[PDB]
Amino acid sequence: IISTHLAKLYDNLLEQNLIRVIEPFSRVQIEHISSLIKLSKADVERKLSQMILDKKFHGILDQGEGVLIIFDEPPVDKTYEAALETIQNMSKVVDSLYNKAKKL
Amino acid sequence: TRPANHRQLTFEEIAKSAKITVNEVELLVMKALSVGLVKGSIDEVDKRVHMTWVQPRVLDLQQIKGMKDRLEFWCTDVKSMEMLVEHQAHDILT
Amino acid sequence: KILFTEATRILFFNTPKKMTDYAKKRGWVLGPNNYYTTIPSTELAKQVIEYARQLEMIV
Amino acid sequence: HLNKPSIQALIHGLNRHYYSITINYRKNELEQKMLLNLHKKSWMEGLTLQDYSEHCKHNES
Amino acid sequence: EKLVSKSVFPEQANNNEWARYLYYTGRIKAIQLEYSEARRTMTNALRKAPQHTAVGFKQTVHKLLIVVELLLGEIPDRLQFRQPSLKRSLMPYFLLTQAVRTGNLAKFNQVLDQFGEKFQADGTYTLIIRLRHNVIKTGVRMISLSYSRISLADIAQKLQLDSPEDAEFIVAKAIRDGVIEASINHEKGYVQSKEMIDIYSTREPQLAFHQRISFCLDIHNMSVKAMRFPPK
Amino acid sequence: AVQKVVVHPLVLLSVVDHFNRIGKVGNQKRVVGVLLGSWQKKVLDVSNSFAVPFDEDDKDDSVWFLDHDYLENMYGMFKKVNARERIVGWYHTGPKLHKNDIAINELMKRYCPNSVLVIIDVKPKDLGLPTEAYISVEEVHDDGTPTSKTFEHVTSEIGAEEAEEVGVEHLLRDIKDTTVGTLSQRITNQVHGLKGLNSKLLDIRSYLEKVATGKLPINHQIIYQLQDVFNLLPDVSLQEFVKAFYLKTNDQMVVVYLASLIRSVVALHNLINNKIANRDAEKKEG
Amino acid sequence: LLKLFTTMELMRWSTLVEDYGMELRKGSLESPATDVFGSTEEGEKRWKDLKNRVVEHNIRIMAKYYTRITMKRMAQLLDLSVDESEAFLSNLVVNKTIFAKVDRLAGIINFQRPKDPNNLLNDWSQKLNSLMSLVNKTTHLIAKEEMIHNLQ
Repeated sequence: IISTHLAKLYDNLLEQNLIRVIEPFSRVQIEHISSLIKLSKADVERKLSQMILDKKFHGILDQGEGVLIIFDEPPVDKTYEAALETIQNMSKVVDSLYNKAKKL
Repeated sequence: TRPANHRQLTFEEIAKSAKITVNEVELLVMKALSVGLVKGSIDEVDKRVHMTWVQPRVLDLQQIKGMKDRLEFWCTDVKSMEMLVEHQAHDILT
Repeated sequence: KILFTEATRILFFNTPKKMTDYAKKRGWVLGPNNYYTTIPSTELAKQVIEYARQLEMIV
Repeated sequence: HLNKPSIQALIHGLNRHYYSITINYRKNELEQKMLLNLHKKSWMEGLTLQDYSEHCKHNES
Repeated sequence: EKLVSKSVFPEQANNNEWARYLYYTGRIKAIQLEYSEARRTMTNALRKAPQHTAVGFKQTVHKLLIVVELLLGEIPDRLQFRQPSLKRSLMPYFLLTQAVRTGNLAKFNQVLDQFGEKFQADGTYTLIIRLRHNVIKTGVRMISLSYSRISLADIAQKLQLDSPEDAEFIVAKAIRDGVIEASINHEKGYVQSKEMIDIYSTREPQLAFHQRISFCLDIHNMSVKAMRFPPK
Repeated sequence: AVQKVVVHPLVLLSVVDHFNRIGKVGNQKRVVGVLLGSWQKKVLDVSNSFAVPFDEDDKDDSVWFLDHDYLENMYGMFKKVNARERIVGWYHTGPKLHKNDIAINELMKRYCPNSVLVIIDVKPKDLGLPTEAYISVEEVHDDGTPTSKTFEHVTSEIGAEEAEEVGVEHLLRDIKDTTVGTLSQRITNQVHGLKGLNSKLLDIRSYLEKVATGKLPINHQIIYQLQDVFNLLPDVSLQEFVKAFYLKTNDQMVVVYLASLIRSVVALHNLINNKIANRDAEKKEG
Repeated sequence: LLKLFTTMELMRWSTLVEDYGMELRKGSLESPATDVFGSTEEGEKRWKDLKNRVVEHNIRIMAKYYTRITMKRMAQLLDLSVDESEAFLSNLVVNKTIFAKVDRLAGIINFQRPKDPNNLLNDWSQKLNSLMSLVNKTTHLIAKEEMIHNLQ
């Protein structure tokens, strides 16, 4: 209960450091960020992959060239979220019309 | 000398034309932008400068004729396409 | 960009001169080292005006 | 007799002491065209796009 | 085929008649090597066929659609092989399809030997032979669907083609059609596939959605035209 | 000084009536009057005007009469009726400025220091010329040129207050108006905008013709602004703006597809109800 | 020196030091030297602080006037080492002052969030309805020239 809490604090500090760094960079070697953060390349790569997977930091990780890329996802999407749903909504409407078609 | 067809000019053109070394073209464009003459930007990685400048000059009556021809092209495009839109929308213009 | 010798091998043109003559027979040419957009705004403007028509002009 | 008298006028003496006279407005073409300029938009707003962010927000809503 | 090209099918035709015409012209273009349009027409026929009845018609159309899709290199969905009213009838076509997915020549030959009577009974024997020789094309389509870049020797090893040059010829022939979008590099051995650009911001969605306009506005126009108010 | 002149649709009617009234027999083709209105150090609006007995001679275009005492007397009457309006400037039709405009403006400068001329064109009302406002300025001609007077153009608008918009609306209400802009009127507006742009371009090209052949002297600020306009033209190449396709396709979906589907489905449902109601009536006919 | 820091344009560190070392570091006969730029420990600290300030003014001026600058080019332009220049730029942006997003080969000094389609299209639309400076242009065209039109 002190090892667990301190491990969680260490992970939180590592995440806070990693987001307070790489913020300048848009495409940075994992070797450089490992050197800057004073951690092993594999360890920091695993932490970065986990952080991306949890969606706690936007970006992608190109292991093919040992780089980390940063970007953002456009929020313009929202209209489709309405659009798509409306389509399925009127799908129901069409179904109901089919019943009326069975009346005729 | 480049009528926006190729606004990107490489540092080689400025170096040769202005008879300056390619290291000082940065400072030259730097000064030009600072004093308000031009409002472009510099892409040093590809060695180009985007140019949107607002300093005009006297226009050399042959140059006035050339600009009048350009305006003729513009106005004929606008007229042709007004005709197109009118012909297409004739049903709804009424 | 396929090289001339491979074409000669696999085009079954056993005589290289025959292969070259067939290359001249087609627009597909030898090349130097033997190695053989815009926004239209016009038609789709017409499409949009067509939609406008189909909305108007009654049934 | 195309138009009917009002009650308010009728109690205040209409058709007893004074009669209403039909009123017609003499508007020639020139005056009407001149008045048309009050809201004649422009040759410009026919060509100005809506604020594209505002357009997207309106579409969303 | 000659009759079809010179005769225009009425658009106001009945649903059943449209489905029958679609099936017939699909069989035409299928036995006439126009596989892609044949498959499209057969799917369109299945859409307009009656849902409750027409068991035999749907069985025949499904058999032909299976054969055409297999010839195209695609794999028919397993769902159709599961409906009761269609299952046993398509059972011979099922054992066939598996072989095409595996490329097992012996399985293909055994299926043909044990089901040629049924195949001829519905007149799919010749197309099935063409499929027996297009199994390799199906395999190449799968390989290029999975891999982005791949050496030709890998193609030969995976497809049991017994030759790198033979694999090169086969992939070149397949990419000549619309089967595969790639770009062979004989200098090294790549079968590099075409870069997948963003379909958005490419005027393609505008074209598709314009077609969908044309359709929906057309539907609204016919609907508002067919109101047919009565006299009394 | 003034960055806008607002002309109410009553000085317009006053000018038109004055012009017709004179031109019954008054073939000078150009009449002069005085326009009053509320003054501002900001946008200036004009609300009333009157017509002074004016005469002009085509000889040398420098001999003319504007009855200044008549001006004073009408202004006295209007002040008695409505002291809120003060003399703002003078108007005259005949869209071609004569030579007296500045000179006459000088006479108006004594009754109003910032006297603005307002040409109110009567007959030509094709596209966009209800009125044009000018103000005299004190500069010779430019940095390095001889002396002149050089009226300056000021943006002019047409606007009405309440109880005057109602009169305009009532005189209107022909097949015109329809303030709600339906699709047909919007496309008509696009066509009108193209027409106006083409007309302006043709005016500029005519000026450039008259300059290139030497008929007109070179105006340096004119050429400077022409260069500015030509540089200001955007580029539809440069495949970063071509990604505008994106938003166009975006526009498409919300419009087109969704809307069409909904409209088409609603129409189809309306057809079902009719095809039912008709057979209901037919079966009842039983 | 002060005016040079007031205006825009670069600030070459080598030229600045070669032109002001004898004045800021040493003593002039007419004007006594500063006690703040001497050989004292705080003198050297303030000298390095200015070296940062000339570098930071440089960086800000590029962000206002550059789009993409090669790392080596930028490094020599501010006369720092590549690693130290990258570290300084990272410090600058991290403080949320000079917007920038450094790539290893691009070290961009701005190019704000590559104008999203909405922003870019709004920019283009504004440029278009700013071309209605034409209408003023033409109306003044007839106005200022009408008094020449009747004088031909």
